[PDB]
Amino acid sequence: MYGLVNKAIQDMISKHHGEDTWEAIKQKAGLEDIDFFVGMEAYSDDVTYHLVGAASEVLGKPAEEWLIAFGEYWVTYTSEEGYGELLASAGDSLPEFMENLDNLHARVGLSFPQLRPPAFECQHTSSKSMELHYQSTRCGLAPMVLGLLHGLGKRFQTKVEVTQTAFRETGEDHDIFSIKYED
Ligand code: HEM
Repeated sequence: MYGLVNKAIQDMISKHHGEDTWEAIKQKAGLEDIDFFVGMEAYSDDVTYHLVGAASEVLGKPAEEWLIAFGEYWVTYTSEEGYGELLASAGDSLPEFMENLDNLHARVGLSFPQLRPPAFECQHTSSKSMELHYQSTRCGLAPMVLGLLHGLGKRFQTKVEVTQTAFRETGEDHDIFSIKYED
């Protein structure tokens, strides 16, 4: 993934647990030689998955739990590190934002030429619920999606209830979530 993602990971760990913890995680992930991540540079996805795994071990959290926190963090990170207006432009409610997400990544993809963005499709079941289809070229990121949804809930001051109903890993087509939301 682009370096931006790996910077966000470093920033979250550093902010929440301090530099020493970050250094131990970076070492454990096999990344000691990397002085810094370059935000607009493409990295092997392996870099990210190794950080997740190292973080899980060092912190003693399940990786899924950690990815949820990271997904929630991304919503704040992007808004603060150069993508605040882009985020704002994607809307002011959760369902509108999710409808706009493919278009938001299309916009990101203008600047990040090698982007492999997720694809999100909403099927609205009422004015307060939807089925969310999450399609990706990557494995294992559903828990990050769960966190992202909670970050968006906070962003829009909306209570979000999210349950995963289909699993990419289990050999189903793609991840699906049922979501209820209320002001
Ligand atoms: C301005 C805000 C955002 C920016 C600039 C941004 C940018 C990016 C970038 C650079 C990647 C890495 C993909 C790659 O390197 O090929 C990515 C991946 C991803 N993004 Fe966005 N993103 C933003 C907001 C969001 C939000 C709000 C969501 C909420 C669902 C989201 C969902 C995801 C997911 C789930 C991935 C994992 C990649 C995958 O599933 O294959 N992003 N994004």
